[PDB]
Order: sequence, then C-alpha cells, then structure tokens
Amino acid sequence: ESECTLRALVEEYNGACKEAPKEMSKQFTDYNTFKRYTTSKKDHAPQMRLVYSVRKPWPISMTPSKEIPLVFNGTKLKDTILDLGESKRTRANIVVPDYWSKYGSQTSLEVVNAILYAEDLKVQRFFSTEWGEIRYGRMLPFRKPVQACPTIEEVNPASIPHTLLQVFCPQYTTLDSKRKAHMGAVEKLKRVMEPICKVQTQESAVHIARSLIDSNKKWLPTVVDHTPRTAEMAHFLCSKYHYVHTNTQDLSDTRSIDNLCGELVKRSLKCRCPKETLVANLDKITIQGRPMREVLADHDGELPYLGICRVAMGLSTHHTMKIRSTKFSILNSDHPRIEVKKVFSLSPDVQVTIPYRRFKGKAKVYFQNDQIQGYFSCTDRQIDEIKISAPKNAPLLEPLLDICYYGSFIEPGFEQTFGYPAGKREFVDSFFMHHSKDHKAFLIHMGLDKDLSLPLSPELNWKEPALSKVCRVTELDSTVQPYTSATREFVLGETLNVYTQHENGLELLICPTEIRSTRGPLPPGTNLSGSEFIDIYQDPFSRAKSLLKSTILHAERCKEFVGNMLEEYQDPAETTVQSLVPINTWGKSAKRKLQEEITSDPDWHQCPRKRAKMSYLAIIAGSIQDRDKKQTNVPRAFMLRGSQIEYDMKATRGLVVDTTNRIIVGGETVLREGKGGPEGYVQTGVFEEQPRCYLVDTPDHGLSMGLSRFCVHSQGRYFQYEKKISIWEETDNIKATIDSQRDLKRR
Amino acid sequence: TDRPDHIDSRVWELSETQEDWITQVHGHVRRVVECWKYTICCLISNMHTHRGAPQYDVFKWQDRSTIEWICSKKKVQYPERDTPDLYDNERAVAYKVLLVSDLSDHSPTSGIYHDLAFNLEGEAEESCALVLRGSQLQDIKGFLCRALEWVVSNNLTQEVVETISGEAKLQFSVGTTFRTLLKRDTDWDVIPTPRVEPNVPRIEGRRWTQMKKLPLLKEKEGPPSPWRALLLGADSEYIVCPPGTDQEAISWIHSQSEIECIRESKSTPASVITCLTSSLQSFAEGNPVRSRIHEDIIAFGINKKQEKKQSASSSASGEWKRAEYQVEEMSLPPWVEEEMVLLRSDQEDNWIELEKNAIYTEVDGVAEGLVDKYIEIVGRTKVASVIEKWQIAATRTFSQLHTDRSRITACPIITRDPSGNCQFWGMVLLGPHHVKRDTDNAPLLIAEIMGEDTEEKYPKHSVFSLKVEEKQFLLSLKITSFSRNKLYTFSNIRRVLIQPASIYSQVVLSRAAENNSLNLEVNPEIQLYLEGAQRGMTLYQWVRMILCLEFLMAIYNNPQMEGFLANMRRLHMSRHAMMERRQVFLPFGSRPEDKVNECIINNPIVAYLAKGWNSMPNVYY
Amino acid sequence: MNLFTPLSEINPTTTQELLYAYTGPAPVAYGTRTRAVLENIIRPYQYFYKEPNVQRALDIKTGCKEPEDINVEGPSSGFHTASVLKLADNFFRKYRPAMEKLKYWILVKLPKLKYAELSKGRQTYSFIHKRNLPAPIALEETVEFLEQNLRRKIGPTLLSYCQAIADVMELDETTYEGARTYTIKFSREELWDQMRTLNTMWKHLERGRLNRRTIATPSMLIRGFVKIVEDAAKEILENVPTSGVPVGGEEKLAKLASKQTFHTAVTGELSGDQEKFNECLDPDAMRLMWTVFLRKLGCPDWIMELFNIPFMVFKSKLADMGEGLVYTKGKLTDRKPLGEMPSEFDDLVRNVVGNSISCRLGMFMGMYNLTSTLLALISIEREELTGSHVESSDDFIHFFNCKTHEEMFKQAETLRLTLKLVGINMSPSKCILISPAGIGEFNSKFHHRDFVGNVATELPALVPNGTNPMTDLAMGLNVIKHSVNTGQMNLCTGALAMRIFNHAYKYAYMALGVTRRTRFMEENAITPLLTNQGASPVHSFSTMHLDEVALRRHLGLLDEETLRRILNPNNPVTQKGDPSMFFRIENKMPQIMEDYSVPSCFKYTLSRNRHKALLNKEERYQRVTSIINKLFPEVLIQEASAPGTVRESLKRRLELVVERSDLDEERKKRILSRIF
RNA sequence: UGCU
Repeated sequence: ESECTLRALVEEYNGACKEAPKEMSKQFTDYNTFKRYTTSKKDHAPQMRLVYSVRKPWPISMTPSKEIPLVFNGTKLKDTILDLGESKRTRANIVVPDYWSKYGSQTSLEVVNAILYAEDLKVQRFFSTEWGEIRYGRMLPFRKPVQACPTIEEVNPASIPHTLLQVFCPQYTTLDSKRKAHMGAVEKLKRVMEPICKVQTQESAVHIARSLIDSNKKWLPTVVDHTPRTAEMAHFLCSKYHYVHTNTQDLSDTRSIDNLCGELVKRSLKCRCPKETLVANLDKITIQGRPMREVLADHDGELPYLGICRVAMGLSTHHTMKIRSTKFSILNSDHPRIEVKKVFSLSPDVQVTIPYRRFKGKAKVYFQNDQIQGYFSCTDRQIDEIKISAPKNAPLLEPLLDICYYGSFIEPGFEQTFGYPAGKREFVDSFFMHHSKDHKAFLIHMGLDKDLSLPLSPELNWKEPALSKVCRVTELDSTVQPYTSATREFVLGETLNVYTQHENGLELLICPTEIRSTRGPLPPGTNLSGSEFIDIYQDPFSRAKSLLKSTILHAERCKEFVGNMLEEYQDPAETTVQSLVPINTWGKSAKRKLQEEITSDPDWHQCPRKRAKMSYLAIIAGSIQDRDKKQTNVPRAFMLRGSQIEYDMKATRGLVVDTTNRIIVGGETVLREGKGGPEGYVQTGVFEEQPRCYLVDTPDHGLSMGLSRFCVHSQGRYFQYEKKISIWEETDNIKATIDSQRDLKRR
Repeated sequence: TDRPDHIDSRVWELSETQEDWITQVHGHVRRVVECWKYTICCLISNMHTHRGAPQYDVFKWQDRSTIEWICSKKKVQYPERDTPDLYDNERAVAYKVLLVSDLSDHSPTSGIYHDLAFNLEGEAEESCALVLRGSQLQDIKGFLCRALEWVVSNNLTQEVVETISGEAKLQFSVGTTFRTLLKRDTDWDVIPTPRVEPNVPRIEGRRWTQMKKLPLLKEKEGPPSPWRALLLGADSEYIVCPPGTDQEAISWIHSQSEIECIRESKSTPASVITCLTSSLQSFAEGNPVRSRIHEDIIAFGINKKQEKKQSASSSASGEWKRAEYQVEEMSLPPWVEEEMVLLRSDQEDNWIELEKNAIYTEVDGVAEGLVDKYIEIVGRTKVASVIEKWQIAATRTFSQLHTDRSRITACPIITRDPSGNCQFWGMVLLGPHHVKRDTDNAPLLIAEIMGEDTEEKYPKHSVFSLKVEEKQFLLSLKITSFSRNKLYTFSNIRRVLIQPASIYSQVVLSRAAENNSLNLEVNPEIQLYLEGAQRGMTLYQWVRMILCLEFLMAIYNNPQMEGFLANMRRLHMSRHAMMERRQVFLPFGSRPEDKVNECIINNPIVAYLAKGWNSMPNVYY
Repeated sequence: MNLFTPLSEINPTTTQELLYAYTGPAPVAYGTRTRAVLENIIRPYQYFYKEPNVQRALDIKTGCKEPEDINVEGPSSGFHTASVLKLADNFFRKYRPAMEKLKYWILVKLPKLKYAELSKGRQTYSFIHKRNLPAPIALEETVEFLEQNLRRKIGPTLLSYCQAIADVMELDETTYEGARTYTIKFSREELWDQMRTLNTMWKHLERGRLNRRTIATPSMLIRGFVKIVEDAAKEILENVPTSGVPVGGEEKLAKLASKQTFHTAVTGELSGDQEKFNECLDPDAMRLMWTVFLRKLGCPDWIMELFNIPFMVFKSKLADMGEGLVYTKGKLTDRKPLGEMPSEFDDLVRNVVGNSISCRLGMFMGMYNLTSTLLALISIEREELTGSHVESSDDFIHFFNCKTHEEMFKQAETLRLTLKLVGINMSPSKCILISPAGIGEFNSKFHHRDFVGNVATELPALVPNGTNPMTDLAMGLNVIKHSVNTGQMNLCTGALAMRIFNHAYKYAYMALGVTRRTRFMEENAITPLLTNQGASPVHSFSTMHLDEVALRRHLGLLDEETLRRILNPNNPVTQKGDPSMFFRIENKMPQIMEDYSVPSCFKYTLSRNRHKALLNKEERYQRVTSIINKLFPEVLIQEASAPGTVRESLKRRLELVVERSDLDEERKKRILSRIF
C-alpha cells in the first residue's frame, strides 16, 4: 500500500545516516557536485572480452531468485557454489535468457504496450511513409542542422524543465514555474507517460519525456528542396546518389502563427512608430494559455513575419533573403547592400519615389533555386563571375533574372523606367515580365564567347551546345554553402525592418511592404482581448466576446471605452464597435443613457454588472448611425450585424449572461463571485518554514480554491502567494516611467 | 540570454551602458541589483498624477544634463557623487532606493535625500512604509520576492548578499609567496608589461619552388624479406575430411597421417612435431588441453628468459654503453607479386556466406543486389578462402586466451564446404600463457597445410610431408609468439572486404547517377598503369586485386606500414592534382618523400607499394 | 600503388580510402619512455637559435627572440614580443563580436562554472598517491586536501576551487589525512613541485605514425586553472571565421565549404601541417596574447592574474622522466637515470629534479589546443594576408585568391613568416600548395568536387561492443546508420557492413553453428525468434533505426505470448538488487517504491571476472545521491537548491511527504517516530 | 570441441 513507500524511504534515510555519518554534513547544494562521483563503473575494452566472457562457464551475474531452476533438463542453469558475497553474487548460465524466452512468467499486455511505446511509434512512422520511386542523380550536399526525431510538441529550451516539473511533480512547483510551462505539452506528456511511468523509473521516464519534447538538432548533409524535416529517415530517403520521393505536409501551426504575426505587423505599421506598438501588443496576446513571447520562442521558423516578431522579442530569425523563388545569402561583402531613393519626375504632379537596393564594393553571394545551386561575385553593379551547379538542359531564366534583380546589375529598370512608375509591386512585375520576354540584358551585361567549354548557352540553358557561350560563367568547381561563424544578432528598425549587424553598417534582412502573403486562419486559442487590435478576428462573435472580456474584467479600460464612445474620441476598438452594431438610429439615446448613468453613479466602475450595462450603452453609442432617419429610443436588446446572436442590456440571455453567482460572456464564465483570480496574485514571501496560512497541494490547486493566502513547496522553501491589490501590472508601470523619463529628456 | 526572467527587457537593455560592469565585483549580479532598484523606482511612480503631472520624477539612469535641468526648475541641487533616485512632488523631498540585508538598526545615509530602504524579502522600513501607499508596498514586495525566488533558484544567495552589503572580495587574488613561486621561470611578472612598442617586423624569407616532377621513393637494398605473418596466406591449402564434427575430423586425420620431415629449419627444430602429434591425439579423444612434455619447452620457449639472462651475465664483459637499436633493411622479395597473382586464382566455392539482410523497400533491394554482386565477383577467389582461414584461426586461438594456463591447448582450423565435408587448414597450438597485458606475447606452434615450399620465403618453417589417403600434403609447423591485441584484431579480419566493396559501389552508383538509371551489371574499363603504360582493365578484376592487396596490407600492418600510408596521402593528392594540369608548389626545404622513405625499411608490402609508385609516371603533361 | 590510381572512372581522391591498413593491428609501445621524454625536452632548446646551442638555451626563462634570430630554414622556438602584441591588437580590433562573447562569458558564464566539470577527465596524475588515478578520485581527494588544509568548505564554483588552490600555496606546511590512518607531509616547495609535475606515459594503439610518441597528464592543482582559459578560448573560437577546432563533423565541412570560393585569376589552396608543435610554443606568448585580449576588453586585474596562472605553471613544468635510459655492456640490458653515465642528453642533467626534468620552453603537451589555435589565428590578421585561413591546432588549410602567381607566392611566404613570428613553424615536407584551387585536405578530409567519403575510418567501430545483445545490436546499427548519413558508406557498403556486423554479432553470442547455447535451444525446442538467438535478420538497410523487438512485433515475427515473457519487468535475469522509485501521474500518492527489473531479459550483465577507501567513499556518495533522488524528484529536472545540510533537508522533505500521504494522523505519528 |  501507500505506507510501504514511506517505510522504505524511512529505512533508506536511517541507513544512509548510519552508514554515511559524513556526506550529509555537506550542504544539499553539494549534490550537484557529488552526484558525478560514480567511479567503479569504469571499464576498458569490453569488446575485447565479449567472445571469452560469453563462453565462460558462468557468464551472467544476477540476483538470487527462485524462478530459475537449479537444473533444467540436465543443464545447470545457475551456480551457487561460491556465494562470496551471497548478494548479487549467484551466477547464471548463458542459456538462462534463452530458457526464460519460454517457460517463464508473463506480464499484462498493457505493460508490453507501454514499454515499446516510442519504438512502436518509430516503427509505425516508418511503415506509414509513402515509399516513393528512387531518382538516381548527382547531388551537391547542403550541410545543415536537422532535428533528430519528431517531437509531440515543440517547446523552447527554457520552458522544458518547467514543463517536466508540471508533468511529473506538480506538488514541488511554484506559480512562476507553472506559468513558464507549456500546458499543452504538459497535458500531452501526462497522457503519454500515464502508462509509461508504471514500467520506467523516475529518471528514465523524465528523460523519455524530455526526448519527446526536445529538438536535439544535428548537422547532416541534406538535399535542397528535399528536407525530410527530421533525420530519422535520411539513410533511407537520401544519399549522394539518390533520393526517395515522399509526400509529407508540414502539419504544423507555424503557418497560422505567421498569419497572426502578419496581421499584427500590418496593423502596427498604420500607427505612430510601429516598433513599440508591436512590442506592447505581443506582450498582451496569448495563444491558448501561453503568452505570445513564449510561443514565438517555441517556433523558430524561416518565415518573414514570424522572424519580425521574434526579433521584436529579442530572439533570432533564420529567414533568408528571397526573390520570387530564389534564396540569396551573402557569403562576404565589403559593405551592406545600400538603397537608392530613385525619384521619378515623369509628371510634375504625379511622381513616385521607388527605391532599389544594390552593392557597393566587392561582394560574393550564394544563390539557390530548386536544384540550381551556386554563387556569384560582383563589384558594385557589375557581375564579375558566376558559378552554377545545375542539372543538364535545365532552364536558368528565373534564377539568373532573380540574381540580376538582387544585384541591380542589368539596367533597363531600377534607375530607368522602360516605359510612368506607379508603386513597387507594379514596377517589379513589369521588370520581371519585360526581362522574361526580352532576356538580352543578361547577355549584353556578361558578354559572349565562342568557347565550347563554357556551359551556359545564350538562351540561358545549362550545357546545351551553341555557337556562342555566355562569358565568365563556369561550372561550380568546389562545393559552396553559406555558413555564419559569429552568432548573428538582429536589429529591428523603427518601421519594423529587420537588420543584421554587418561590420560597416546594417544589412537588411526582412522588409515589410513587399512581403506578399494572403490572409490565413489564426492559431486556435488566440486571445486578442488585451491587445489594441481586436478587429483581427474575422468572426463577429469572437470580436464581441474579446471586446466584452476587455471591458468587463478591467475598470480602467471600461472607463476609457465609455469616455471615448460618449465624447466621440478616437478609440482602439472603433472598427470592432462599428462592425458589431448594425446601421441604426439609437446613438443619441445611448449617449443620453450614458449621461444619466454617469451622473447618477460616479462610482459605477466597480460593479461588473454596471460595467456590462455601460459597455452595452457605449457599444450602441459608437455605432454607425443613419442620417435620413429620426433618432429613436435605445432598445433593451439588439442583434449583431450579419448574425443571429442577441446582445442584451439586462444580460439575461444571449451573448452576456450575468447570473447572481457568476457572469458568462460568450458561453465562458469570465468572473466568479467568490472563487476567481481576475486581478491575479503576487508572490509576497519566501520562507524555509511553513507560513501561517493554508498549504495547497499544487499551484493549480490553489488557483482554483481562490484563497486569500496559500503556500506552495519548492525544494525546501515555501512561497506564500496572497493577492494583488494594485490596479496596474508591472509592465505598463515600467512603460509609463520609461516614457516619462524620455518625455522629460526631449526638452 | 543573460536577462533574468523577472527583469523587464527594457530595463535590462537600458542598464547595459549605465555602469562598466566588467570592472565591478560580481558585475552581472551588480547589474541585476541595479535593475532591481530601477524597477522599484518604476513601481513607486505607478502612474501617479499630481497637478496634471507625474507625482514622482525618476532621476535614476537619466542623462545628467536633463537631471540638472529639471532639478534647477525644482529649486534643488545635488552633488555628482550621490544623486537621489527619484523626487516626490508631494511632501517635497528627494528619495533614494536602498536595499539592505537587515532592516533593523538602520540610519539615514545622507542629509540631502531621504532613504527608501528595503530588504531582500520585500519588507520596507517604517518611515518608507508610512511614506508609500499599500499598493506600492505590495508591488515592491512582489517584485522583490520574485527576484528572491530567482536568486535561490540559481544558488546566487551569497553573491547577492555580498553585493547588497557593499563590500566583497575580488573573487580571486594571488598572494605573495605564490607570486614568487610563479615568477621563478619567466622574465615577466604575473600581468606582463613589456616596454617594447607593438610592431610586425619584416623578415627576409625564402622562395616557394615548384614540384615539377613527382618524388621518387627509395628502394632499400638487402636480403629479400621472408614471409613474416601469422599464417601462410596464398600458399594455404586444406585436406577434404569426411563430414562430421571437429573431433571426428581430427581423429580421421590423425589415424591416417604419415609425418616425415623433408626440410628442417634451425628456428623451428624438427623435434617439436611430437607436440603437434600429441595435441592431435588428445583432441581426437575429446580433451583439447593436454599436459606438458619434454619438447614443449623447446616448442613454446618455456623458461627461455632465465637461460638467456644467465648466458648474458656469463658473457657480460666491457663497458656500459647506450642502446643504439638497429632494424635490418630488406629489399622487395620476388614472392609478393606471386602472392598477388596466386591470391586472385578462382575457386569452386564462394567462401563468403553472409546471411542476407531483410528486404522491405526498393532501396533495400538495390542495396542487397549490390552486395550480392560484390560477393559473387570477389567470393570465388583464393583471397576469400584465406580470409576465412584467418578468421577461423584467429577466433579459435583468441577464445582459449584470457586465462592463466600451464598446459597446452590445441585449436584446429577447420572449415566446411557447402557439401558437408570438413576442410582442415591446420592447427594452432597454444602453450603456457600467463598473460596479463594486451601486448605481451602468447607462445604458439602454428602448424598448417602448405601448397608450395620455398626456402627464401619461409626460412623459419620446418616443412613436413603429410601422407593421407594416397595424397601428399605439406605442413608448415612454425614456432611463433603472438599478442592478445593482434589476435583480437585478426578475429575481425572480415571487415577488409569493405574497401574494395567501397570502390565497386562508388563506380556502379556513379554510373547509375550520371545516366539517372541503375544497371547493377556494369563492368566498365578502368585505365591503370600496369607495366608503366596506361592500359584498360575491367572493374571486376580491379576490385579482386584491390581486395587481394588490401588483405596483404592488413596482415602486414606495422609502424612502417602506418607511417608509409599516412605519408603517401600527400603524394597521392599531389599526383591527382598534377593529372589535372595543376601546378604544385612547395616551401623552401620541402622534401615530402623523406617522411615516406623513413618508413621504408623491411616491410615487403611497403616495398611493393613503393615500387608500384615508382613504376608509374612521375611527370604529367 | 598503381592499382590505387584510377584514370578513367573515378579519381585518386575517391581511392584515398584505400591508403588505410586499418583492420590490421595497431602499433604499440613496449619499453622505456625516457628517450622520447628527453627528446621532447631537448628539442625546444635545439630550435631557439639558428645554430643549435643547447647549453646557451637552458638559462633562458622567457623565450623571446629578435626578428633576425628567427630561423626561416628550420624550426624556430620562441616568439617576437612586439609581433605578439601587435598581432593580438589586430585580432582584437577585428572580430569584435567574438570579444563581446568573451566579455559575456567572463561576466555571466564564468561565475557559474562548477569545479565538478573537472571530473569529466580521464586518468589524472595524483600529487598525493604519486600515481595516475581517475579524475573523480583525484578531484575528490584534492578537494578534501584543500578543505582540511584551509579549515573551510570549498564552494561549488570553479573560481572558489582556484582561489583555494592559490591559498594553499601560501601555507608553509600542508598535510593530508585519509582513510586506508596514513599521513603525508608537503612543504611549500614539495607541493609546488607536485603542482608543476606532468606524468609522462606512452600512447598505445595510435595509427598513422612510424615512431611512438609520449603523452602526459597534469595534476588536479592545475587542471582547474587550465579549464577557465580553455573555456574562454572556446568561446572566442566559436565566433571567428578562421577557426576550425571548436566545430566538427558536418559543421566543420560546411564551414570549410563556405570558404571554397575561387573566383580570381590565380586561386591557390595550401594545405599543410605545423612541425614540432606543442614544443615550439612558449607559454609566455599565450600569456601575452591573453593579457592583450583582457586589456583591450577593459577587464580588471584579478581575471588577468587568473588567466596567467596556468601558463606560468607550465613555464615551470616538471616532466616526469621514465624508468631510465637503456644501457648495455655486452648483451645485457640495464635501465639507468639520466645523470648516471654519459648519453646524448648530458646537457639536460642540470634540469633534473628528482625523477622529473624541467623545461622552460615549449608546452610538452596538448593542454592548450584552443589557446594555441588562438595564437595561430592572431598571426594571420595582417594587411598582407588576404586569403581564407582555417586552423584547428596544428593542421591548417589556406585558400588564396590573387591576381598573379607572384602575389600568391608572396602571400604564402608572408603566411609562413607570420606563423614563425609566434613560434609556429610550417612543416615544409607536409605543406603542399596547388596553384589552381579545388584539391586539398584538412583533418584527413580530402575534397576534389565535394568532401569524399572515407571508408576504413568507420571499420574499427564495426566490432560488437560487448555489453549485451540488445545494446550491441542497437549501437552497431546506429553507427552504421550515422556512417551512411554522413556519406562515408553508401547503400552497398552500408548493407555489407550490416551483414558483417550481424554475422560477427551472432558469432560472439554463440548463435552460429553447434554451440552450448544452440544445443540447449535445440534439445529444449526453443525457437530463436531473435537475431542474437540465431533467427533470420529482421533489420534492413532502411530499418537500421528501428528497434528489433518492436519491428518483430509489428511484422508478426514475435507473437504476443513470447512478448509477455521477454519484456517482463520482473524477470530474474535483469532484476535489480534494490527497490527503485516510480512516478504516478495524477495519483493520490505520486511516488511508489518497488522492486524493478530491466524489461528485456537479454539486457543481462556480464561478470567482469576480477585508493580503496576512496572507493568506499564513492559508494557512500552513491547511496546519498540515491536517497536524495528518491526524496527529491525535482532535482532530476533542475539543479539542487534546497537550503541547509543534506540531513535536515531530507528530514523535512520526508516529513512533508508523510503529512501529504493521506493516512491516519496516528499512523503518520508512528512513521515519524522512527525517523532518525 | 562447429562463423564459410
């Protein structure tokens, strides 16, 4: 029973105290030092003894057990003649495991399933991949770090220990540790290790879970546009002579996170000084229950908007400069790619300044597109050499023209017009179309030669024979691949431009206003209630729910919202409010009701029911009114625009329901009368002895009961969280102080 | 990064240039404490307003120009050395945030500003508590408790306490006598301060020459090298015994064996044939380990050390001098080419029976087909049978090792053809082996069937005549001592097949990849310098003789072979460069051939490789 | 060798695999190391002057030589002080991010370094037992020595350990008390000599060299000091383009490929080695380079002193001579010390200190691979050199992009001279330059169009490991898989290696032919069903990564009834001697302690068939660690931080576990009653 | 006492 474990622990503690009178006078923190003292497990050349060791009379050492017969069918399975130690001393014949393969006690099938869980996952993963057709061919390897094995959930390295602590020993954690843990991974890991922990020891299960949520990237030679997303199958699907075609999609939420980040960046560029707006909004948005900073840290993707948001949070980005379908990486350059504000005065009133980027000094850029791989060297706007490793007879139109656009080498466009300039995208499209139908600028820029050794044909094809050949274009003699030695650190511009710190300045890496990507689904569980952009939601129900959660749960936001709606001032949620209420004629009555409710009760912004009534009145007040219709009295309830959802002033039904016990907004209990934590908790105390208040079992256990004071245990210390009485968080008070300092500095 | 989680990113980046943290004791902890103080300052002025202006004005981490500008407007002046952290509009007086280890017995530090003292547990002193509101106290206590949790989690309690106290040790220091000990063997002190101005002088160098012609390896002069290897190699044969176990085969051999000496060597006396006969008789009964006899002392060199030392002591005369060990130089023997030619002879069996792996995918089928092709093109060859004999002999000699035996152990070398018949290559006799290390030698009596006898090739072998079933055979019967490590290495000799398989696989797969289709039956033409002239030659026979040369190289691996092969890689690369119209340039005193020639002493296969290098052209146009 | 030089299908670079005699025996060393040790001692003195004058070189403390004294036609021992200063300044001015990372490491990472990192080493010379001992044993005995001589406790950090080492040096007499009981005495001079003593010893089983070399090991009194400088050097080297030592495997190949850009008219590629490395490098040059790095970083004095301790200790090194030079009268063999009778090392008699010999020049040992790499890299930074350089320790490759051949030759000679300025001599017979680049070698990696795979560098790992059938099969198959992934072995070689490994692995466990195991299985009607039992292989080329048991279960080759027996967690074969603790996810009692066995019955333990007090102390430490792990599940995921000593910490933890056990109050009382 |  449960008492046997306590008995065993007590006897172990007593024996360790008696058998080791010293080794406990040391501090507990000395464990990190003396856990490594495990000598006498060392051995030398076990492989040079295996043949003899197996062929010894008694090779196997096991504990004394009665399940192994002394003699079975004339063979002596075990030997107890010597018994020098008599404990872990009896020796067994080499055939004992073979004997046990039969004639042995069995185990439940659940145990067998639990033991082979990860190996079975690997086997089904192998037998579930489509074994395609082998495509033999010469291949130029690309050495990159790739994930060793797939993970059930990707978590940033800082949050792995807290996730494991929440999975295995929640009773010895604090609320900060719980907040830093990935709760989705916690649930997945708990479900996975429920049967596994019954057959694996503590450390074995801990590190099995760690491996299930650890990336563990390793460098391997891969094939471009054939990345198997994991090195589990590289020996089968890849080599220097073949690949096996496979059809596997991403099945990852990185695309949705890109969509969310793109919406945030696009809406942030429309305000004043977008950088701090984006930073503040990223600190107020939560996907599922995880803060946006942590989920950005979790997903280290190649995508542009994800990279911009990761840089805004101080993290790194792996994004590479991409033109159409060709990726460019600067091997080394004298100066960063500069930009020229080429103004076009084609018309006096109609003039557009279209800026392009070029090189100054010498530079060497690696390019990759499909199977085409190589590098080129340039000086200023002149190409010196190009080396390409491409399959024979391949058309090199698009990669070469992407190179020309990247370096601004050919000069029909950029500084010129080849026709009136209007917008960046139109000019780029015209450039590409013009050079697609007229690709002679490359030939007049590079020159022609009659040598047959040069592989680039005048029609921009690889190894096709022709009378003339394109000069200074040769085959890639040696493998070339980008590699950065120093840890690149990125700089985010005030206009949300991602820069890389080059020696002589700043190198542009990601630049919005030309990142073309259509809108996509948002990540599930996204919470925009605390952010300034609720209109990102495309669903009226979600918009209304987020707006009402913002107003109800916080008094100051309700104050600001009511004030802006009543006085027609600019509000962050003007678009949402205008899109929620149909075109009506209740604005004047709503503003009136606001006036009498404010005058009658100056102390209204403390009862959530009053906040709900004021929010309803303000939402109607800030609605889009109709001109050619006389104003009417505000109704008790109205219907959301383009929907059958009812919003009610009395909050008896529909979108908001305020029962005596609790308030429900959009089917979710936002506020509970006595058991809730809307204002949060603060730590308030670390002690080595239990304080004078209740000790909860786990941090989440104390978060549900909602006591005024409770403690948690974590490595011999007690943390007694009580309550938050301040009406502001640390982040925005720090923001206010920093802005006040900088707004005294400006004079 | 290095930012603590509880520290805000803006505060962390603002603190980077405020103080030079590298020179301060516990610079990281000092920066963290300053960040704590600035965060406390931020929390004190938590969006408080007064007369349409912030209640508190924060001086901390602000440029001195603005500080003086706003202090002048407030009719207050503070000295440069100590400046208050913040100023309160209500109850007008300057405040400074202080962190103290003990809240008790604390007095104001300066008479120009007030002190807002806090302890590491978040508590505040009485005047600070009454000045500030309850919300500010709770915020400060919560932030300080989060900081304390971070401190105790990272085991930084002592560093934080020392930083808060104000005084701490330099975290490292060197005393006086230790400094004197250190400065004993150097002309500079602990932190050297040479008086010379930095400069990179110009030094007259030399000129880089060009390797216009490839180096010529030195061919040593001396007697031809004897066959110095554990077993016979290409001159190995076997007797086709009737099917049965090892005991039956040994009984059948011994019961019908007529042994007569035809050539006796001084190294191996002909009288130790009785040792082999006794071992055969004992193994034919079922007792592989037998007792010692009189001629076992001669056969296994029992106690030879004592008589050698006694003879040395009796003959000891003269003066002590240094060792000056010498290695006799030997020339390339004629039998190396014969060994290469004879090792390629075809056989009637495959001699490579490796169980096939499973086949699930098409890649698996391709790999197994390639392996089967390689096995069938190198299997039916004498070298494969010799490799099998070496494997069996080495493993059966190594398995009876690891013990301290004072008796004699017999280790037969028997293989079985795919018809049940036993094939008796020979027998290895293991003598008294009180082995303790991995390099100490174990005495052996290697007796095995010989195909052809040669005095110059086998000077230490005593060849006997074996008469079994109206057939005539030969017996080697050499006395050798052989170490544990070498026996273990030769127990895994089957790995030698990988490199010729590597060459074959690379050729086939390159042909498949260039034309984008697998063939698996290609037997192309390989251009090689056979007799000093480039002539075509098929891939299969090339792989066969590559396997033969690799096997001959493996069993003759020694320091000379290791150095030779390590130092020929540079010359191989230089030749490959020269064959592609590339020039090779060398430093002033560059003689890459000397580091190869120093490794050419007496190894017959090293000499064979050197002659092969010399024969092929050295100048490329 | 003509058979290894194809001309039509493949190139000799691909056949460089054939220039390997591996799978043959590796050479070993037999007798006295005294001659080799004395040769390594005398070589630095022979190279200081252009004309070898050993007697005039033994009185030199700091090896600093004028630029006109630097030998250009041979090895040159010593450095130019002004050259070192200027080149270190140039290397600091460039690669500013590397210096920023160095400052980050000094401020953040260095204080968190623990002296338990010293336990990761192999056999270490012990100044107490005058022998070679495993690193944990030597570290623990050194910690006890410091604790009982300084009368205080040593902090877990490495800085505290180094400070304790420095503090003990200030004492006049030090003593060591240890269980057998026995007491040994150290003076300041004796303990200083033991601090600066390197234990020399042969290097066995080394391939690729004709002559045997000697390796050395330092004591724990200086390994800690070397650890800081090595970690700082690694931090710097990870952020500089010209380094090649901190990266390895495929990352090193990617870094090399990033520099194989040949676009100018004359594009050379120089690949070579440095001759007489580790003995032409004065530690004072490394001192000066580190001092310049720390001065230009604004570092205080204490860190400079800490960084300079190890190189001075190596300036005062005492190399342990062997058991004597071999002398013969007739056919006798006697071993005599250096100074007994004349030899070729008579000039070094004055440096004899007991059985050890001093050497103020050179390093004598590769204890500063990263620092020597930094010293090599600082010399590269100069205006004349415009190519790409990669240096690991003493193997380097250089890529030239020059307009004319004469300019390339001038750059190559400038490279040679600037290497010689800091005491690094290019091996003339080992450095080869190809004027059109495209063919080269670095760390035995040959590239012509791409880095070609090198078979026979993976053959030594193809032998079964000898632990148990499951572990052996798993690790052999995964080694083969890694070789396939890295390009060393292709489809055919991979499958052939699989077959050879499988056949040897089945032989080693008595699964082929008629053996005792096979006979027992046959007479008792036990079908194998497993690879180690003689069954047909289940693993294929594409299934190298799959576990045997899971794959057999999936394919139906292993039925569930036998699975219920093989994977029994209660089998006697792999039963543990003590109970183990188990987690219980979402349970009233989250920890249950019970007897356990390794699930697989074929993961048995093979008996091995044959400072004792320190071993019992290790066992006591293991017991304390086991009880701490049982009572503190959270130290398995994060570092231990509970306050107080071990006894009180576990006492309160055991209590708190009891009051949450959900039992009766009086039962909790009776459980607490018997807690010591 | 049995590896092609």
